[PDB]
Amino acid sequence: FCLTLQNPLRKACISIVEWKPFETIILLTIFANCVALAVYLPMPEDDNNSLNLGLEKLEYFFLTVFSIEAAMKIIAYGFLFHQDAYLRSGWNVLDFIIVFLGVFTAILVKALRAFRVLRPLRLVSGVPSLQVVLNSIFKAMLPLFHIALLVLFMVIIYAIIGLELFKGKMHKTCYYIGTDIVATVENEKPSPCARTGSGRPCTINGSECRGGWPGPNHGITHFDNFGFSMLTVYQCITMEGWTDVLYWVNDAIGNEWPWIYFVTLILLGSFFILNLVLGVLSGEFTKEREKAQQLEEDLRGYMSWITQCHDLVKSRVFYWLVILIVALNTLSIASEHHNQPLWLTHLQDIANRVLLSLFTIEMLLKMYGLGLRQYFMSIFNRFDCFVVCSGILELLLVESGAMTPLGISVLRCIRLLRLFKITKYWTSLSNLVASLLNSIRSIASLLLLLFLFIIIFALLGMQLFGGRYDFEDTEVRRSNFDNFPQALISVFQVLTGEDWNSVMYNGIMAYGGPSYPGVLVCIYFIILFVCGNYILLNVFLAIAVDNLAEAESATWFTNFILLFILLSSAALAAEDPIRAESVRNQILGYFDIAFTSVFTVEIVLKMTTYGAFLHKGSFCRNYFNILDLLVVAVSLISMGLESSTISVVKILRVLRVLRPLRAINRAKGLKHVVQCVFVAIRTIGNIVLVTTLLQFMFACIGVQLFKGKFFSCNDLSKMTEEECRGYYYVYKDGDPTQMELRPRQWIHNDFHFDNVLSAMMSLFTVSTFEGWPQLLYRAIDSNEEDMGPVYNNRVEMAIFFIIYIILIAFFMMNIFVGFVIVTFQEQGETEYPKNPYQYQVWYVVTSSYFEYLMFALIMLNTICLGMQHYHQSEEMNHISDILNVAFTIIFTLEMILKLLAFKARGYFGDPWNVFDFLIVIGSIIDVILSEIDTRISSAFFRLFRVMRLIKLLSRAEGVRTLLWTFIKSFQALPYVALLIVMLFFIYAVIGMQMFGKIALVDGTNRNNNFQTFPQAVLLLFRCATGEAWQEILLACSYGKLCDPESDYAPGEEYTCGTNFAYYYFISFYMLCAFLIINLFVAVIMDNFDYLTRDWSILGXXXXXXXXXXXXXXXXXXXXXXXXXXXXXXXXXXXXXX
Amino acid sequence: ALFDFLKHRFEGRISITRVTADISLAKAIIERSNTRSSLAEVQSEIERIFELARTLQLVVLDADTINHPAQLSKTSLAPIIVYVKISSPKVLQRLIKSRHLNVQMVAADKLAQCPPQESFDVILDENQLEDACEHLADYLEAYWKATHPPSSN
Ligand SMILES: [Ca+2]
Repeated sequence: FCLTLQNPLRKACISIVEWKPFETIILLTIFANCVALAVYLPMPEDDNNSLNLGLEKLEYFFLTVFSIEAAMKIIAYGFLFHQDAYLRSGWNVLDFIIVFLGVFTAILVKALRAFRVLRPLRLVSGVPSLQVVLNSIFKAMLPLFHIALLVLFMVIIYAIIGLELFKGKMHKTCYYIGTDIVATVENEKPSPCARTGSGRPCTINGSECRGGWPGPNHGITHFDNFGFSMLTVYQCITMEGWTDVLYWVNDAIGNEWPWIYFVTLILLGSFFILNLVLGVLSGEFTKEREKAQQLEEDLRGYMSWITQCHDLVKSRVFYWLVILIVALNTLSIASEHHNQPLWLTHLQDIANRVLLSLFTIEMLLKMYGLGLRQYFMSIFNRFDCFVVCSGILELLLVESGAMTPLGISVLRCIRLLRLFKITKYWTSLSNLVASLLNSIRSIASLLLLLFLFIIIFALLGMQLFGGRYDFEDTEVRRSNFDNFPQALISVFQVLTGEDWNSVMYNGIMAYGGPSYPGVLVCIYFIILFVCGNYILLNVFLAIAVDNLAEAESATWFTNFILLFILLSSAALAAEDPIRAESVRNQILGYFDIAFTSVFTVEIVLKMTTYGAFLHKGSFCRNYFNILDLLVVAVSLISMGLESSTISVVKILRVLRVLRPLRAINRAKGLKHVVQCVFVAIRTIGNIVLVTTLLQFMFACIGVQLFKGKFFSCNDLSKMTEEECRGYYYVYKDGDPTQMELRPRQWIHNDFHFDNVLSAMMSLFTVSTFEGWPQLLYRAIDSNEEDMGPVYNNRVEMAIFFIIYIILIAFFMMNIFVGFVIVTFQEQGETEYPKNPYQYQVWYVVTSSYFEYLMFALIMLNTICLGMQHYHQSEEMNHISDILNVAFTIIFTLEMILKLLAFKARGYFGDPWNVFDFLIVIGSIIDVILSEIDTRISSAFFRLFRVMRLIKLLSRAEGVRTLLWTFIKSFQALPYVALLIVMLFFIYAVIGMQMFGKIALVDGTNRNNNFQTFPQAVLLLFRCATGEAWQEILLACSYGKLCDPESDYAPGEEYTCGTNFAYYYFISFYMLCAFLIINLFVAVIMDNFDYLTRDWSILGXXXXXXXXXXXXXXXXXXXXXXXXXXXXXXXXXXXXXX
Repeated sequence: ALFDFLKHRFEGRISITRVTADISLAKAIIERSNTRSSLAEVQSEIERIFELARTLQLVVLDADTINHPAQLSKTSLAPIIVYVKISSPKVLQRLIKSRHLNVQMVAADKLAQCPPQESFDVILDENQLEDACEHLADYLEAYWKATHPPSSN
């Protein structure tokens, strides 16, 4: 369309702009923007300023340049120019800058400075293909929208639910009373949620210290306003720190079932994020469903073919057979290094000079490899060097042929890198690894866009949070954007989803606490990882494609007895009986009574089962049984149960549950997913080996770089972990009038890198994405041997954690993809009347003009629920009563209206109506309960009043249907869930005594006690969530004294009552991991294996609309031609749609 | 290089020998070759093969004119043809250039046409000397096991 327009000089200047150079200029000056701003962030702290103070003009420089390009834009296409997206955003940013400094000139506030950070996107704006990338990412968001709302729906539904019971608890959380030693009773009148702390007391005063707040000291999380509940629901959805919400609420009445709420919430948020993964993978299958070098190799190899005293060495270029045998010998040489990489490393703090003469052996292996590279040099001279790998290995062996020089011990540490040469083996696996690395070339651009998002978000963050940064009292503050790298590590922090929470509660707390403008700051985090993790989720699809591209590439009488069906029936009654008995034994106290009859029962079942093994054994088993899983399972059932209680621990009663487990084999549905799993582990075992080898690599890295470190003192004020001795002040809060002595120092830092085994230890913890930044930070306090400190010493070390984490972002992410592909092939394997006045009222109601009306009524009820502020004092409460009365009357009235219809079918027919009837019932009942108020359960009834919202979902057509897909999906996978229970149900009991009697205290073991079985179910449930388990693990290595009221032991105490048992948690995380993997594949096969196809159909065909066409078919009969004529109108209408 | 491998490996067994006569020529005016390779000399070389094979030693001919397996089809010799494959003509282009190329292309493309299942017993498509020599050597060891049953001695 353009505007105004003019010839003359304008066309010439535009022709100049049609050239080339200007592009590079604008781009590079944008780069100048990026750099200058990245510096500009350093620092801030309100006023002061330093070097940036001159840059302050320079942004005006960029301004005027860009503005000159705007003068060029005048020559562009005006209104026609607006149509371009990149040009649109560019013009936008231009307006932000013009308005920016244009406001600034009058100033001769900080929001303008925030608007400064908009610039970097222009870097994308100048770059081709990134537009293709982002145009791709936008497409991804659509086939997800429903579920997002569903999340929001839960986020609302739970909120309103939280806006009841938890709002009823909002009456609790907002207040407290207490005194004396922090021993006030929990959850029994006059009780309250406590601040975390290593002690907790909260001076207020309120007698001797108060005792309960969490709306601000814990930060916002309080359920009072609907908004804050929406917040706490976000973080609880994040599967991060939420359990603290639980122990808080539970601290104050009570252990009823808050857990039902948090468990349903966790499990569902889980369910549907898994569904998100399903949507993404569905996009993968969508693109791939239609989507589904030898020449040069022949060239190089045949040139090598024609290519074919020193001449004896030329004979040695091919000779001889020994060169094969020598490879076996070579396996020894690297093996000597395989220990040496540890042996030169082991131990730590100068302990054990294991490399007493190992250096000579290193010189010897260096001599052998040098002899090999030398003979290879004799083999073909320069042609041997033509291959880069040969000269590389030769340069490595020569590097080992060097010397102790020099001062950079990391060069000595490169010997660990020399160990990589041992990875040369493993035939064909390297090719698969090449297939893996090949994907990186594809995903790298998107990774760069991720780097960009990281960049903009980081800078803006720096100019926001760190743009104030300051927070008087009282450490550790951790990362808080005080400097650009700091913001890097912290953005990357919350990006992991690790403990972002505390960051955020430094965030809102930074702006003077919650109010009205400051709380808005929260939005950033909500903008952030919710999109940021989303960006990560987006990354999956890339791999999802690339990886699939690779995929695209008179004994007879007893025989009558055991085989008898009646014997199996007595075995069935025995099954129900033994199950009832073991379930009776599920409580810890059951053994205290007469459990012996149950032992006789389990003995009978073990007898019949071992007899079944005896029956199968006589019929061509043995070696077949050695091959077959089942008969081997029964024979192993025979031998393992026979293991003595003496010598190596065992407990036969725990095996009593196992005897009926064989019946699970009779189910076939589990066998498909299971066969899929056994097919899966074989499919990607090499990757697992690669990961473990990475564990070795980073192990060797950390050990010969950190071993002297971490032997921390208290605090930094001691440095030398030997200079440490005696007491040490601790000032509570900040005031230098509240001293408390402590026999402090030293500290083992929980996870030494003194040992490569310990390296496997801690490195696994960071592998969990759980608790690492603490380890990171203290790693940054490192220096020399026995010393910590300080602040931000040795920042370069921080680079390392990230690097490894980045690799975790690869293969782990690959792992989950792998399963899916087999399943995708597995799915392919799976593919292999009315009358009188009633006639009048029915006509009026059936018209469903009321539908929009009733809908509006419901939404207004929603807003009435939004009214729920529990500040002070009354007035509005009575109004709320009146409102609830209003809606309940309107609704019950409406149900009466519907009652005035089919009646015999209106009371049922279509099921939701019945549900509505339920609603009316609970509504009226609760109302009467309100009348009787002139009682605690009435809250649980008001829940029913909240349940009305679901009716909105009833109106949510082409959305609830997806939930119906979830419903049809729901059944088949449930069989696995029993094992999902059983995996706990075993280990819990298996732990229930072992880790039992660990004493309640205040460690990681208080309201989170291991005591009764159900609580054990919880403490093993946290581990499922990746919720700070390692601390709990740390508690269990030696623990405390008994339950400090139990049988204890004797005079013995001294926390001696617990001992090493890392294996339990460690193994359990993995078992839980694999079991959950099974949960993935189960959900997938039972749903998206159909449901993704359902997305493909609903997005294109009309299989779903056809049901609506049948609904049109309802308004008819059953023939004949007259029915065809009456339906001809609706038919002629339908086909157009 | 191939005969070098076959010789140093199959030492004491293999009996490689050159054949100046064109054995493919071997099968009331008497037949006579118009070629310098007289048919009677060919008969003499065939008898030399009949004598050389009598010792039950391995034999690997180095015939010059036999560019294609089909030529030996009429022979009573029943040769063990070997096929040193180069599937890509461009590769052999660059090979011969790396040191008459066009007729070499028609010939190599011709040998590419042939049915591997019958026309050839072994395909030396391997690029490196080591693996290809391992294959052909394992093959000749297989034939060696085939021709020498334990009962014979
Ligand atoms: Ca976590």
